Amino acid sequence: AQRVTFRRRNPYNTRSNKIKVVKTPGGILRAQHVKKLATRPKCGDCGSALQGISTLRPRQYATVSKTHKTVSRAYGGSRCANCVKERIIRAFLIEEQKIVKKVVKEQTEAAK
Amino acid sequence: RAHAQSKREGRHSGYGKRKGTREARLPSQVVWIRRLRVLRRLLAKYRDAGKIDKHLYHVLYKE
Amino acid sequence: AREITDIKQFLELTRRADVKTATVKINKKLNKAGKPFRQTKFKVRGSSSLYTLVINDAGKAKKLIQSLPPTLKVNRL
Amino acid sequence: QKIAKTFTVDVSSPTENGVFDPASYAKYLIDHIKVEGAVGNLGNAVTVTEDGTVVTVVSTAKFSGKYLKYLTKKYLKKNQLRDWIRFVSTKTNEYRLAFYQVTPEE
Amino acid sequence: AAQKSFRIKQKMAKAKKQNRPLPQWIRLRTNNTIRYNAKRRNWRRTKMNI
RNA sequence: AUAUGGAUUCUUCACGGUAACGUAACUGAAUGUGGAGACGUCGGCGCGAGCCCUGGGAGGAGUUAUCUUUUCUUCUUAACAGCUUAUCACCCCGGAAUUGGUUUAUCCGGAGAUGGGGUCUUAUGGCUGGAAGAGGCCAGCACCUUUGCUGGCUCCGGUGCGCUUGUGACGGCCCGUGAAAAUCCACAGGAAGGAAUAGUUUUCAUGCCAGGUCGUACUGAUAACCGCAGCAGGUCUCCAAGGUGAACAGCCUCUAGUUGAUAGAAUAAUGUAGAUAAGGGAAGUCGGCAAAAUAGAUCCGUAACUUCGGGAUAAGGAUUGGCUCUAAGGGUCGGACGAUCAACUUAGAACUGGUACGGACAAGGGGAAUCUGACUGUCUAAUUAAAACAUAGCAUUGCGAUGGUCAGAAAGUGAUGUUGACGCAAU
RNA sequence: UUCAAAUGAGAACUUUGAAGACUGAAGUGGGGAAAGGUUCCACGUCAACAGCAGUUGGACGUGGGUUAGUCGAUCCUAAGA
Ligand SMILES: [Mg+2]
Ligand SMILES: [Mg+2]
Ligand SMILES: [Mg+2]
Ligand SMILES: [Mg+2]
Ligand SMILES: [Mg+2]
Ligand SMILES: [Mg+2]
Ligand SMILES: [Mg+2]
Ligand SMILES: [Mg+2]
Ligand SMILES: [Mg+2]
Ligand SMILES: [Mg+2]
Ligand SMILES: [Mg+2]
Ligand SMILES: [Mg+2]
Ligand SMILES: [Mg+2]
Ligand SMILES: [Mg+2]
Ligand SMILES: [Mg+2]
Ligand SMILES: [Mg+2]
Ligand SMILES: [Mg+2]
Ligand SMILES: [Mg+2]
Ligand SMILES: [Mg+2]
Ligand SMILES: [Zn+2]
Repeated sequence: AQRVTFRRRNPYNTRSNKIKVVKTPGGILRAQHVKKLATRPKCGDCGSALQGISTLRPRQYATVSKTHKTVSRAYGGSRCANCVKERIIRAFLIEEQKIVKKVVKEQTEAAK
Repeated sequence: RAHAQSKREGRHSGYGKRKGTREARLPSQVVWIRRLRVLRRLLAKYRDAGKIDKHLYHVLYKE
Repeated sequence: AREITDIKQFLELTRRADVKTATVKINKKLNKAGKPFRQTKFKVRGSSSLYTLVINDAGKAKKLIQSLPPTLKVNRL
Repeated sequence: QKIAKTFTVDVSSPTENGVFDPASYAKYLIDHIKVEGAVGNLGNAVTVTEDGTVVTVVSTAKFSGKYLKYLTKKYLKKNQLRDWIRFVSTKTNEYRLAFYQVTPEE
Repeated sequence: AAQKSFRIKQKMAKAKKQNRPLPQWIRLRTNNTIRYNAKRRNWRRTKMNI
């Protein structure tokens, strides 16, 4: 039955003007402005959410330690484990194929 | 409170008291969701307890 | 505000350089919905945070009050 | 379960001023305290005693200070003392009868 | 408006300080021809137009 | 700006886990890369918060002619911090037809399902600190005191297709696929720098200093704005209780807020606004104009025509109160069932009042045809809402960029054009 | 809309108490945006204004009142200039 008001001078229901109702130690209801929820960081190769990375607004990442923003692996953070594995496999196999093709081309030049 | 107690006992629920449609008073989709959840809960309980096997469970799930 | 549970850590906090004031608060509570008992909260006022140590033993609380440093300004009750 | 609860009422001020009857009040409580929905069913459950200044009700079956206050106010209304005497609580389960604020006539 | 600019607030302050009747000692001066404030402004009669 | 503690190093720039990955830390210049900022609408389902409803107990108030263990009311917990908490997603083992798992909604699996064990995001919730010392509800002190002061309680539960709102995983839709930038972080790379009786690390903790300028009252409207006014007009948005009832409808109520608009005395005619009427039932009138009749919900039943989607609530019939019962529809735990808990839907049967039972409120009149415009939509603000305009579909014409259709006084000028015949332009 | 008291030279219209009603949470409630600019509040006070009245007032006279590292502007860019 207790009705509430905006605590700021914006009277419209915009994306930055969202409120929730909270009961205070004074025994009354009051509005409380809620910030926009954070979005999980995404992988650079597949676009999926990154496991083990904290979910914060972009300015808030400057306030936390390096543990909350990385994982202990190559490309930890920016890329996910499956994509890192796939690019490792691709790198090794393509380098081996390049060596094979160079040897084959040298043999073909010699025989031709 | 007295009127609510009478309604819980079953009074004042006749055709002369109904003013919305049957769907408006109680959604048939809500009824179906309750019933199907009950059936799936029972089938899962029987399969996990071992009272039925998985092939019979699959057939009864489809039915 | 932070809660501390290590007694040695509490003593180090009381002897920290920036620490000047502490508060002793007494509460009357019930243990497992039984007989009344006495709870003592020691609150050390740091520069950034206020540290609270909660002791449910009256004798240990009295011993800790006796063991508090003398230059620390203690506000009782 | 059935732990005995004791409620005390202090009628000393109206009794000394001579507008109250502790024996009549105790008899009214005996006659009108309900157990399991009926009056006169106080068999080995509720005991009401009085000694001229204190009325004691010891109960083991669903008795509350709110009910005791309700019955005392009913008795006060029946004796037409509702506008002058009220039922106050001093501590838990101990109560008294007090006169309302009266200015001297002068 | 509540959230106003300083230029507007300064003009409002000047108008507030101008809002007054004549001092009584003006009327006692020799050869005084000023008998009332002919430029008096009220909030519900003439709008300031910014 | 900086110091101490912590951490790391004689294997210099950490260890652990098969892995997903974890942590109090654990150097990093040029350059490149990635992410966040950063995004439509609708529908159902899940979860949270506030509100709604309700029980025991401790206080206060009201009623008490009769009755009511009664009716109302207080019993609260912010930002921030620590631990913990999840749908989705991912990792290890394993190798599936008698195909299995599974949502309200039918998708997934040898590109590795079911199953067992784990990892992570912390929306969100719980415990504790903040914090009872606050706030709330009561009782008791002396007084001309414009002055002071003491005691108690503030606890434990329950419920749901409930309302509002936030959010998650989804599904539907498009010839519509539904912002940018400041800013922040991370990765790749390793120019370099750095220890033995001594170094490193200010992305770990603690300690020190600072944060300027302008706005901030109040109304926001049947009297603070505009309409020459203290004008029945106009003017964007947030919060939102109980009953009846499908319902933010109508009617009544709690919190809060008003009681404003020149008044008094009589009750003629004529009016403005609202009603009733014997018998007949459109005989009135240019014309059924206006009123009346209908109306909610349940059941039976429903024609021509048709683009097969509709027509349709077609039409035409029966019922509706109260009371006392009966039957059906579930959850949580245990090994044919038992214990316990709880909600509102439907159907049926007796009895009973009646001149009335959607008892006020609320709320389609229906049908047979003709002309006309396909439909939804739009305009003459202040006399015309239509057959007028638009529309989708159809058709014709111009143009391959040194171009078509247009613009500019001119220009090293411009629109289509971030365009290219499935396009643009003119009809 | 009504009764009583107070104030006042004067009360249908001011104040307090006692009553009857209304808005009925899509309000006649609690806040704001645009706009207004002191209308906010106190004291004093009735010539003119409040289409009656007036001791009352958004009227008249004299003053008081708007405090930010965290709410906004300030910064960024949008169609555009
Ligand atoms: Mg419904
Ligand atoms: Mg359906
Ligand atoms: Mg303000
Ligand atoms: Mg305001
Ligand atoms: Mg105006
Ligand atoms: Mg004008
Ligand atoms: Mg007639
Ligand atoms: Mg005729
Ligand atoms: Mg005729
Ligand atoms: Mg028809
Ligand atoms: Mg048309
Ligand atoms: Mg017109
Ligand atoms: Mg017209
Ligand atoms: Mg046309
Ligand atoms: Mg009304
Ligand atoms: Mg009303
Ligand atoms: Mg006048
Ligand atoms: Mg005023
Ligand atoms: Mg003034
Ligand atoms: Zn990836």
